Amino acid sequence: ACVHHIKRRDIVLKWELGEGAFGKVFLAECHNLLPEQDKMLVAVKALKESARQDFQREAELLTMLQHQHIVRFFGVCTEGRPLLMVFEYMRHGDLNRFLRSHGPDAGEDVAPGPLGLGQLLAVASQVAAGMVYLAGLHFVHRDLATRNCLVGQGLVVKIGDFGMSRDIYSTDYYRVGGRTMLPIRWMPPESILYRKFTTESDVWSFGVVLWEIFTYGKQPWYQLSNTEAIDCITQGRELERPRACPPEVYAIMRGCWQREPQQRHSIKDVHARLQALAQAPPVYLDVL
Ligand SMILES: Cc1nc2nc(-c3cccnc3)nn2c(C)c1CC(=O)Nc1cccc(C(F)(F)F)c1
Repeated sequence: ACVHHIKRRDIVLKWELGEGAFGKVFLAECHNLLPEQDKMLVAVKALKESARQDFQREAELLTMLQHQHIVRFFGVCTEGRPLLMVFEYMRHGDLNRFLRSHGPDAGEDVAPGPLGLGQLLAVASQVAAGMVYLAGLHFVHRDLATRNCLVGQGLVVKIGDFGMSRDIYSTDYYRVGGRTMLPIRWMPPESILYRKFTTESDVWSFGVVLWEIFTYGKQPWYQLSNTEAIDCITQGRELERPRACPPEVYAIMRGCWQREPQQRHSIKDVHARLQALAQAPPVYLDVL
């Protein structure tokens, strides 16, 4: 267990942000954590409840993951219950809420109104860069979706994996038997039929995140029931190009949605294509 430990006295809870089945999330002041900042804000997950094994296991993984575009783990408070995981506080919450709150249907890091192509591409670009880092570590995510990404000051987007997600977005899961929840709207046919998850099922999910990003957080197949969508995805039927989405981008999506996992573009490729675009000049983009 090679996990940075934090003293409970150094953590002062301010108030709750969110609930999950495995814990509650608080904003907290943390002291003497970063040397530049003798004080500073974090988010703290108290463990609720087999559950303590999970927490130890999550912590170890969160320490190992280190990347500009994967959520940032400060360490744990094991001294006295409840157990606390401490994380970087992301001011703008989850990319879904953020996307919904700056899309046509509805300050400091963002202009008023619909995000423009340039911003949309910078987001997709950041989520792609994260997914490079995990495919690097041969780490299969299995629930990649905008709800599972946070936005910070500067529009820094980071990938995590939340349980607040299975509770706030009950509707993004299909409950099968007792206690299992499947993000079926985000899964490839091989994940659904054979129940096989891989890097290749992750890049399928990336394409769906791309569609989320350019639809300003609409749910994939919102017009379908969970069984209508399973029919739809197994039967090979692809999501429509969103209004705000240039054909050149719908192309990167399509490469994520090849029926045959092997035939899907690598995430390094998709990243390359999107970063290219995100950093192309307004004159190049303005005619996409
Ligand atoms: C559970 C959780 N909940 C969280 N809420 C917040 C949060 C909320 C509001 C504002 N600012 C931050 N941050 N935050 C983190 C990092 C985790 C850990 C996690 O994301 N766990 C995790 C587990 C497995 C895999 C991964 C990863 F691979 F995707 F990174 C993350």
